[PDB]
Amino acid sequence: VHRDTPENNPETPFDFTPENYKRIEAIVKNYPEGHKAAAVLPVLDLAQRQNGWLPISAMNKVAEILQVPPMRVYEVATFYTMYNRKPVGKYHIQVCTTTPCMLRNSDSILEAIQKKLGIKVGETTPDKLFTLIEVECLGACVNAPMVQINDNYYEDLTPKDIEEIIDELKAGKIPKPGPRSGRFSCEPAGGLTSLTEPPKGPGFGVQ
Amino acid sequence: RFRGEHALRRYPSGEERCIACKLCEAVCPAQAITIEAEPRADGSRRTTRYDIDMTKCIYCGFCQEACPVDAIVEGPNFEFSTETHEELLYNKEKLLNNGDKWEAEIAANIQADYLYR
Amino acid sequence: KVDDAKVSPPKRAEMKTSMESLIHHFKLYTEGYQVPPGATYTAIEAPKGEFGVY
Amino acid sequence: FGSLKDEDRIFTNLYGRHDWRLKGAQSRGDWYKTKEILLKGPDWILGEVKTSGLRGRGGAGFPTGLKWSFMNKPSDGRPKYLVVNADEGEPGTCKDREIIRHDPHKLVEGCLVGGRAMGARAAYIYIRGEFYNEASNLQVAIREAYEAGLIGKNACGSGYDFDVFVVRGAGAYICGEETALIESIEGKQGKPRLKPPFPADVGVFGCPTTVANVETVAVSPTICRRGGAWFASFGRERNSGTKLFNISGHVNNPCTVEEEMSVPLKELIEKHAGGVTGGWDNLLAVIPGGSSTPLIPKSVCETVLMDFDALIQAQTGLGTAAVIVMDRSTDIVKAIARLIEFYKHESCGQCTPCREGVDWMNKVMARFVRGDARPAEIDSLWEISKQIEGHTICALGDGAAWPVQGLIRHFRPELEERMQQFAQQHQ
Amino acid sequence: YSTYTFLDLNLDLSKFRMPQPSSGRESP
Amino acid sequence: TRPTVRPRNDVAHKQLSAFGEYVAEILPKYVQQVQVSCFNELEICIHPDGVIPVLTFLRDHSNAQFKSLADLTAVDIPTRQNRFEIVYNLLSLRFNSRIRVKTYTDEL
Amino acid sequence: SNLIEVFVDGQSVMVEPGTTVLQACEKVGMQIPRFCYHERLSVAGNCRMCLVEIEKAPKVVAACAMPVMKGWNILTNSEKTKKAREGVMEFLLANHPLDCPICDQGGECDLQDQSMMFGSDRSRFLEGKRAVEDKNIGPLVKTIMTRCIQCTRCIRFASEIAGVDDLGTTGRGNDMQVGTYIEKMFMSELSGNIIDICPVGALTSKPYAFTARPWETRKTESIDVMDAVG
Ligand SMILES: Cc1cc2nc3c(=O)[nH]c(=O)nc-3n(C[C@H](O)[C@H](O)[C@H](O)COP(=O)(O)O)c2cc1C
Ligand code: SF4
Ligand code: SF4
Ligand code: SF4
Ligand code: SF4
Ligand code: SF4
Ligand code: FES
Ligand code: FES
Repeated sequence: VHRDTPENNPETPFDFTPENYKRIEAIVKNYPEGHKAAAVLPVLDLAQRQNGWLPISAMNKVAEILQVPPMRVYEVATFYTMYNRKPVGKYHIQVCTTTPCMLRNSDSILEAIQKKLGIKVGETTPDKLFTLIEVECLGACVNAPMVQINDNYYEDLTPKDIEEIIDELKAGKIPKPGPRSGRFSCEPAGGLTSLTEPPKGPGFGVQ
Repeated sequence: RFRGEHALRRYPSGEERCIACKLCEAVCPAQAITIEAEPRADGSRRTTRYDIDMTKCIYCGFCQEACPVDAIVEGPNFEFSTETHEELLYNKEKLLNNGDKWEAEIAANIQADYLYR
Repeated sequence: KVDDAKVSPPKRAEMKTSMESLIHHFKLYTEGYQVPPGATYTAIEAPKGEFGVY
Repeated sequence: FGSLKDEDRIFTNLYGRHDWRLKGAQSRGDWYKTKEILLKGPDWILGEVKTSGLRGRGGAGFPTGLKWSFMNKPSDGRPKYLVVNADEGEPGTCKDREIIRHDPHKLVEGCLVGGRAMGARAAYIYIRGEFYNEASNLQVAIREAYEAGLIGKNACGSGYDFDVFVVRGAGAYICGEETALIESIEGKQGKPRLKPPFPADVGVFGCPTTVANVETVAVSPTICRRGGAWFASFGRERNSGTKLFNISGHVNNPCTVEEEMSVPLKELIEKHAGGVTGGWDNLLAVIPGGSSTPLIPKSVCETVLMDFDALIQAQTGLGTAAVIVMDRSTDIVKAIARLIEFYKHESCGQCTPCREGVDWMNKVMARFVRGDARPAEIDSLWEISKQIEGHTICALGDGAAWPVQGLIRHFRPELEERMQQFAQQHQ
Repeated sequence: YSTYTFLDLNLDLSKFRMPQPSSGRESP
Repeated sequence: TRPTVRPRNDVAHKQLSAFGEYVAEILPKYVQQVQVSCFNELEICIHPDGVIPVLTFLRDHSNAQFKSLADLTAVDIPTRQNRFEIVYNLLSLRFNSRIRVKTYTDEL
Repeated sequence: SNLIEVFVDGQSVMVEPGTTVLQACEKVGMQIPRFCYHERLSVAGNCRMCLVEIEKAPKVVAACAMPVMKGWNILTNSEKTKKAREGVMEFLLANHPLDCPICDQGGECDLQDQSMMFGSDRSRFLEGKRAVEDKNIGPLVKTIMTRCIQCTRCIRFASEIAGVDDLGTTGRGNDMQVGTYIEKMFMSELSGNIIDICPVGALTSKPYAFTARPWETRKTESIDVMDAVG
């Protein structure tokens, strides 16, 4: 990846749905006045949402709304990760690979995708709907080599049932973003019971 | 390790190995050397005037030892002694030939000597 | 050579790859060492007699 | 420490998990006595936590009890806020997001009951947007209560009540420091400031803020609701309380459990539930911290209780409150590089020691593992790690070397023989 | 679960019920 | 520090403190400053009056011989307001030492 | 009446309540080496080439931005400080490619008049060196960004004095460039004046580009008349 734009969509053009100009009333409402000047983190991302990846005319647009010189935007979109500057697919999938996720062999829930899905890492599927990456520090390491799709996460996975989670998704079916097997909440099991109680008859530190 | 008449080598297919970094000029005790660079057409830099006076040069071995790109080299031939002081001053395009007349002499000395220094 | 390399140049293997070996070969062939102030004298036995430097 | 435990009863600091997720009257535990607390003078709450004296869950020392009764004693011209990390930076932490997922009703109270001590004005939280689903629901949890009139602007019974404004990040480590979060709450790029401006309670949004953590403001109401004399239960005269551990990477059923201090790792790892790898003969090479502590071998760790200062007795302590271990097949040298390959991607990059100083290691760590050019390097690579300490602004550097600093400690030969394994191979 | 549609979440109950803000100025 | 750094020697620096202490003692009409060069040599700052006088004391004595005159020289410094300088330099054959005698001046 | 006494290297000196170490330790005639600090601009902390060593405390502070309290003993020269200033300026020579024959600042640069006097001796790396790519701004500023010790002294200057806000910092980790994200050329008055700022040879002047090194010239003071202020 490179962080310079070869004049793709200087005028794409792009604009916000008039249903969205009534929320930006609420966002700025959060902050104090005169310092407002950056709501950019939601406002720039909401724009990703309306589109699904933001071209360079998206980066220039919000400046006209927020009156900041639009190198005080192109910067912020090149720092964080979640934003996607280049185009993407219909599903942008993550394989957590880190010390804990390595110990439970995240490579299991990783490759055997190339033999199933039939594409390399970091490359979108030849059409659209699929691409592949990996990231670090999200959610739980208490689960198996958990996997993220787009807005959800599939905890406690295995090579056997993830064959489905993709393949049932290719059909258009969405299989329950939770730790499908084992314990549903990631329970202690070993003192899970506890018998919840009211707080021991309060009136305690009334003094 | 002998010292004597000067040269300017060039690599295989020739680059005029000198980059005009203005050093063999600035360590020179006698101040013989004179160098004027100016950017060559492509944009790689080279020289224009390079003149070793052959009367002032005191034969140090300070201009063989400061050149990082390893161009300028004291030859081992005592061919000298012409009859007019209008002459011994050298230009650039006297040197190169005088250093392409024998490179079978030079290119086989350094590879004896360069392992010591 | 003396080892400490502020007063000695480096070889032609070293000045030609790593970094630190220019800035002490390229400031060592314009200005010199930095040798502290204060006066000396010295002497030797040269074949015909002594030799000074003050 | 008493009986060398750390037990778990139904008497704990967390109310419920599988019982009731949605809103209500806080059917039993929560939202119990309020108007009596807030109506009494604010500094009554201040120092009333000292009966516990929570060290804090932010991965460090510095008991939470001091900094709130610390400066922000007075007030002059400019409002005070609350910024409470919800974020997780450390690999394998996972302690967070379980608090929020099934029981949000606690923390909105935790601020309101907590924020009164600060004398603060508004309430910000912060969450890595990488959690889209669970974090999305807090707003409901806010609404499902706040809409009933439980919070703001007088609610309830006082003249002081104020709401909580969620926000989100993207590729953050930013919770990796305070004095970064309060910067990227603003919308700059996030390069954490210098630590002593005016430390984090003077230079702030426009005006003084305090950066708390999750279970530092979560358990405060219930420890001011009852307290005691049970506030100090387990742990020695120094560290006291019961925090959460979340086991990961080899076990029978890695899962959270509430466990009090001074618990030895040899019964704790085996329990909750099993040890499923070899309880022994699996060599039990262990990491006390999540990423912030180096290895321990089979030595006194297993009898070493999890009390903080008990760990400073060993070569490293851990405030992160997480556990990752190993048994046999995992090659540590192979399994520590992808802890370092992580650091290289999460660093700001201002400072000259951090940037350009971590890669010098990360570029060489792929020599050892692969196996490759000769020793005497190890002796240098130690000095590099010894050379980044006071030299970086944030802790990410001070949290950069320890894994490598403490790998060269505790395992000499595993490297020495591998450099041979490729040496003999070359031959 | 709702991939787009942060709207009413942001603009329905929040929009009317986030008072005032005063927030001051900061003109600058 | 040892390998490349010139090893010092103290004994030579103790005595040439003493023996030069007291030639500010017995000719105070003349000598206006004295010191010890870190390499164990002495510099006696002397008014221009004594030149023939001081040497003559250094010329013979049983505690300071200094028979061998080695090097006379000069230095010329602007912005010293008295331009030039002399430096006499004398070796005492019995006692193995060098003691230099600095005397300023002008042109006129 | 409103001043502090603080001992620099065992010598007392007076300082107004709220001058930093560096403005004190200048009063007695020393330069803590400098990279990101500069008078006329603002101050940030990202060089880490001034580490003074305070007396009786295990940490080592930084003498750019931090006040000076009732008298410390500000110890410049010891075996502790000299353990740092040697250990930073071997880092920022990790990537600094092998120019100086031809880097047109090659006679003044500050990877040169520091790193002989202060700091290291030889190098241990041994392989590496990212090389990024340049671009252009205008027909004055010539830009090779392969160098960039990244003081960020060209950036705090745009948003500062000459009010044109353009230049930026794009990236994360070992890789961040400086020059502008889009293709905008950056042109104004006083913004041909950058090329005093940048301490190494990243930004060097166009018309002068290659003509002479700066040990040969002759500085004869003068006055410029095209206009009022002279
Ligand atoms: C790499 C890194 C990641 C961090 N991640 C978090 C985090 O996810 N959540 C958090 O509260 N603090 C995190 N911190 C530490 C912050 O300093 C901490 O939140 C802050 O000091 C608040 O502490 P307190 O509220 O317990 O007093 C992180 C620090 C580092 C270096
Ligand atoms: S040879 Fe070395 S010194 Fe002589 S010009 Fe070419 S580069 Fe400069
Ligand atoms: S030969 Fe001796 S004198 Fe002639 S230039 Fe080289 S060094 Fe100076
Ligand atoms: S370490 Fe240096 S660079 Fe990495 S984040 Fe902390 S400060 Fe920014
Ligand atoms: S630019 Fe600065 S550092 Fe790079 S070579 Fe020329 S002088 Fe040495
Ligand atoms: S120009 Fe060179 S030095 Fe000046 S800022 Fe950009 S990179 Fe850093
Ligand atoms: S870091 Fe891999 S899942 Fe938490
Ligand atoms: S000089 Fe120290 S911060 Fe730049």
